[PDB]
Amino acid sequence: MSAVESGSKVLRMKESDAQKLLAMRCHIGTRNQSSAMKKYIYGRTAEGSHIIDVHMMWEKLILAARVIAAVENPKDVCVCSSRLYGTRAIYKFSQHVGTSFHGGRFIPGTFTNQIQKKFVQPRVLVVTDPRTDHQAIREASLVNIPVIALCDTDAPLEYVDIAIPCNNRGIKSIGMMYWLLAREVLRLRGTIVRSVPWEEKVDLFFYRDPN
Amino acid sequence: GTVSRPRGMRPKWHKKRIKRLKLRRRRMRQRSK
Amino acid sequence: TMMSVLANALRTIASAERRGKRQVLIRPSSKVVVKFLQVMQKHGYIGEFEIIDDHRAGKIVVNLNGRLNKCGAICPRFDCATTDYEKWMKNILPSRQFGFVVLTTSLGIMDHEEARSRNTGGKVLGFFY
Amino acid sequence: MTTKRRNHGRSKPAHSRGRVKPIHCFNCGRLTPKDKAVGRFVVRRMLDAASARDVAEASPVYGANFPMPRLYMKQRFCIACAIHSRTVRARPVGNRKIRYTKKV
Amino acid sequence: EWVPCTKLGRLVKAQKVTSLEEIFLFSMPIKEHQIVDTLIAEGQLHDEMMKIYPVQKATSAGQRTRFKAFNVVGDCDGHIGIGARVGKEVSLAIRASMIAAKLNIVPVRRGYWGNKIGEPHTIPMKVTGKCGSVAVRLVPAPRGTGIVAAPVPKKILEFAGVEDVYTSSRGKTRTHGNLIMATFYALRKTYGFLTPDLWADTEPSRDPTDEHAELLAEMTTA
Amino acid sequence: TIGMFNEEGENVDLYIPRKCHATTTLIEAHDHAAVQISIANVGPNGVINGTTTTLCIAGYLRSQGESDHAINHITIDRGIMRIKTGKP
Amino acid sequence: TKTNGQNAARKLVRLRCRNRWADKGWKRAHTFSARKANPFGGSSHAKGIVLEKIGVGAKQPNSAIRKCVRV
Amino acid sequence: GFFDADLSYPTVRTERMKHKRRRLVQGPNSYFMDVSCPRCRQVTVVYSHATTSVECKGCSKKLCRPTGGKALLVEGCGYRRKPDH
Amino acid sequence: GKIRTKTVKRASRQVVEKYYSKLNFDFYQNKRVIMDVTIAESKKLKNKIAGYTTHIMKRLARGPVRGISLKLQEEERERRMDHAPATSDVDKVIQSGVSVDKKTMQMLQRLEIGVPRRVKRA
RNA sequence: CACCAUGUUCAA
RNA sequence: AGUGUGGAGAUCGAAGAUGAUUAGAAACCAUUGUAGUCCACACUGCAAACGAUGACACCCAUGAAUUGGGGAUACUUAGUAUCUUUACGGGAAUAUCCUCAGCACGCACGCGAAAGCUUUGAGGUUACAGUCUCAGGGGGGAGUACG
Ligand SMILES: [K+]
Ligand SMILES: [K+]
Ligand SMILES: [K+]
Ligand SMILES: [K+]
Ligand SMILES: [K+]
Ligand SMILES: [K+]
Ligand SMILES: [Mg+2]
Ligand SMILES: [Mg+2]
Ligand SMILES: [Mg+2]
Ligand SMILES: [Mg+2]
Ligand SMILES: [Mg+2]
Ligand SMILES: [Mg+2]
Ligand SMILES: [Mg+2]
Ligand SMILES: [Mg+2]
Ligand SMILES: [Mg+2]
Ligand code: NA
Ligand code: NA
Ligand code: NA
Ligand code: NA
Ligand code: NA
Ligand code: NA
Ligand code: NA
Repeated sequence: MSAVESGSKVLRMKESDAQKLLAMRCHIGTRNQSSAMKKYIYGRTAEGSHIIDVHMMWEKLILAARVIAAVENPKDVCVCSSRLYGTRAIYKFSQHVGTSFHGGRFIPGTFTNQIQKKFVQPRVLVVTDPRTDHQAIREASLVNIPVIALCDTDAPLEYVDIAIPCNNRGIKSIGMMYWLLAREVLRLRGTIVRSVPWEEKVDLFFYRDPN
Repeated sequence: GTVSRPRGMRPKWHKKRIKRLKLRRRRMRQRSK
Repeated sequence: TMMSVLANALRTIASAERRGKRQVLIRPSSKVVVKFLQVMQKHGYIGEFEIIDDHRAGKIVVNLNGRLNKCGAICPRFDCATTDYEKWMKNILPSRQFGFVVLTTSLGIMDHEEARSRNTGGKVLGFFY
Repeated sequence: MTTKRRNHGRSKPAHSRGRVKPIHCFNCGRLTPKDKAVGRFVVRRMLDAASARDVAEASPVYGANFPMPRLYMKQRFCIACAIHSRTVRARPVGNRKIRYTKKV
Repeated sequence: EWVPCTKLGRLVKAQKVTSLEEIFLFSMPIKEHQIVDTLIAEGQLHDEMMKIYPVQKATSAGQRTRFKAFNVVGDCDGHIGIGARVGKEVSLAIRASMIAAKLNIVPVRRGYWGNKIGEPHTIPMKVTGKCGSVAVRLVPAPRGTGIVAAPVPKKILEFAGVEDVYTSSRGKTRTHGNLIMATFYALRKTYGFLTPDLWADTEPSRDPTDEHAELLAEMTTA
Repeated sequence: TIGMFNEEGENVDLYIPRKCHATTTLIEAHDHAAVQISIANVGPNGVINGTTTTLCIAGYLRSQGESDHAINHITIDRGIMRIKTGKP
Repeated sequence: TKTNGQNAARKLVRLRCRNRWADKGWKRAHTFSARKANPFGGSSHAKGIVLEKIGVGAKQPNSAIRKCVRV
Repeated sequence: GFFDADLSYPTVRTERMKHKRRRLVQGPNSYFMDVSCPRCRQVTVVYSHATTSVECKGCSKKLCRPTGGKALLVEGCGYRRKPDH
Repeated sequence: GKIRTKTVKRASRQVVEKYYSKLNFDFYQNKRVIMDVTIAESKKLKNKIAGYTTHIMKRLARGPVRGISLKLQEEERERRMDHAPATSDVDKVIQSGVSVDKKTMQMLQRLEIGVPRRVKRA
């Protein structure tokens, strides 16, 4: 969603943004293609791994950021994760953006069981993988909740509305996509300026062994 | 048990019993003719 | 084999509308097919459509909006009088407020509302709503 | 009554072929179609571990360098004979669909 | 005596949502039956017990008998609600099914047969609704026709607010559990049919839980 | 201008349902899968303004798995997403 | 499934003619085997002379004797 | 976001994949070549999918071999694809 | 059969959460602590709770135990994860040179921004 | 893989 | 399977014989064994002759495969290798992509009383109409009686 009414190129991907994506291997697929995600794939490497279009990745990333930045009251944007590789990422993302999050097993009925005493009614749902976060997506389909999902090459896109084509498997790749998303949401507000680079480090978004 | 309730003997054996009945009826008409 | 070309065309358009498609390819095409499509177009039920010439029975690509619920062909043609217009809206049309019965008449292919105003009967071609 | 298997118990689709010649069951000799029968290819040792050790100890030719021969049989079973011998068991309705393409 | 457990219920109690049409417009589920109590004027909402019948589960010692109750709710002005519940007691099943009836409240579109004179009297188009094998088809009828329907569909069509209709039924209509829901499904279809009247583009609206987001945060906070 | 009207001009309709922005499908009151996504409008600088642009998607489109493709089509149509990169 | 031709009325007439005989009510009203077997001869009532009195044991699960006569 | 397919104006990639009859407009799959006699250097026009063994008019030499698909040209010959139109 | 029922296990998990500092690795001193920090009609259950609290403590000394939440341990371990390296990891990869495959460089060349400066083929 | 047949009529 | 006439007759084996089992048991089990089983010519036309699913035509979402033939190595065009190789050999098989035809598997609508079906419909049907044809009308009597 880099295109704006004035025609300005402010939200377009710069050279610094592309370098961060390439270093963390956020453009690497899973060698297993999907019909819903076929468009986002630029091509296939010699070893079979699929390559994600970086223009299409950035267009979808800004679209999700503009949707998250359009929520006047945060904490009703839920960032869910089940892989445990995005548990520190969604925790750090919620620290800066100010959203709700839930790592680990999604307790069924969290969005539908109204007497649960742990019952929440978010407006936007953000998940790290449609396959592993299928429980959260299934409940959102019963309570009118749009879904923003970090989707790989083989992701199923049922009940997900904004799919970010990304590498949601590696520790470093997940941290960057949540770092880039958090940075852009803050930039879309008045929190930080576009010219000065963000002081917060992507290393705080990486997953660490409990040992 | 592959079939449902027959409500009778086995249909194959009822068909054979009918088969033999027709044989003896056509032999009784032959001797009168 | 294929016996009715209009029946095949209207089943293809109706199927595409149920599936939410924005376009549909029709093969083959005839004068009756194009005249029928133009009647739906003049009432806003379909968008622009384009006829491709292949030196054979042509093909049509129809741009579909979401306004068409169902179109279909009535077989056989079932000749209709001016007094039978009410009986055909009662049978095949969802309401007396919307939807059209297309007939072929001596004055051309037209909907039942136009044919009734022209005071002409004809043979029932199909419907759309 | 109701169709238990889309397979119908045999490896014969509707328009694949008409007739498959039957085989004699390994155990009782019942004539069952070759695609329907429960086929197992077994490779059996001629002697068990203790018996092989005693025979290989007395064998000039057999030992660690040269292995003992095995028995290779393709066994095809009637459905009744395969269930009774427990080479195959009844399964839950959900578990009925799972197939193994290689010996495990 | 009512403590809302949902954002919609909190808005309804705070008089920020004042009509069922805001809920209907934004497709929000109703999880509390007290939302319908507030948003329907006093005396407008009527209830009626459609069907009660026992259902049995065979057990090791005899059998277990429970009761399934069908309730119809409606203001006779375009709102209908059908809810079925099972209880160990007839009275318990009856109370639970009144709650379920309010929770399943839907809007009904009423139109005209011929001239658009006065208030709408009939459904706008032919609609069918299927439950099990039972399908109920409602056909628009001229003024003064009345509800030409079986006594079970007729009661539901009276609560929905339609005056004239032609009704046909097929399947095992003596299965009144399916016949009650088939009539209800046909009335729900009235607002899903795209008529040339609704072809125009409508401007976007703000979700009630979006517009009053800052109010709803402070309710949970304090 | 939208809805069922009288001969006296009164609007007969109880309410006017939302229409899906990809299939022109009336969104029913009891589907509970239809969503409404508001995209923030961004000024000449990176900061957004108070205005937003909202899309309505019917719940059947999301169950098919085609709501992601539909939003791609709409946001490109409204000039929000760029269909391809420019010349280097 | 059935025929739908414009000039296929002869086939549709024979179809109904042949298949009406499968209706037990229709076949009974259009054949004379029911009237020839009916003692009343197609009439509502008929007079008679009593021969003897008989008691019929009612079918299960009922257990009674129904008074009857041969006429 | 990518480009949505157009039914009346298919892209090069999708039209190239299609079968010649399944194409949007029917068309041939064959062509003609200018093949020269290996021992004559005399040019004859040879059909790409020729099923009859084409001979050099002067040489009387087999210039192609029948196949289930495209014709197999003789060794030592030179060919150029003639323009279709 | 000597399984601790859920009443004993829940109560012994509550005691460890509330009096972790006072507890120990021995049954007899822990049982003394359980005696005054608990109200129960039965001495046997207090004995079974003291046995399982000691089992929890021996489990806690080896590593974290599910169902036990100690705020002092959580905050101290959280501060450890909050520490960041002197230089960012993504930077170190860029200064060391980002290597891409053949297909990735073709896409980069087609980009409007071109290939980034510190990007090379593999 | 020895042999293992049967249960009066209605109604709880 | 059965019939007729010629062969053939190893195995198996209706009928039959003998031995077991059994309360009984020319039943299951055992040993045999006639007609058959096999062939030529001529009859018969009775199958759970089944996908319990008539034929022709159109549309129809996804992933991994498989058999035969080919082609290549709302964007103006997007690679790739391996093994054998003095004569049914300018070879054979592989790999990748596409394509037509065939048998299918795990399957998005939709349908269905359900089980389930789903480009292989049982879908596109009360929003009922592409064409043709066969059959059914509660269970029996009965596919019986008569001709
Ligand atoms: K099945
Ligand atoms: K075949
Ligand atoms: K067969
Ligand atoms: K007895
Ligand atoms: K023998
Ligand atoms: K006969
Ligand atoms: Mg059984
Ligand atoms: Mg069974
Ligand atoms: Mg049966
Ligand atoms: Mg013979
Ligand atoms: Mg024997
Ligand atoms: Mg037959
Ligand atoms: Mg049949
Ligand atoms: Mg019909
Ligand atoms: Mg009958
Ligand atoms: Na089998
Ligand atoms: Na009685
Ligand atoms: Na009796
Ligand atoms: Na009795
Ligand atoms: Na016995
Ligand atoms: Na079969
Ligand atoms: Na083949």
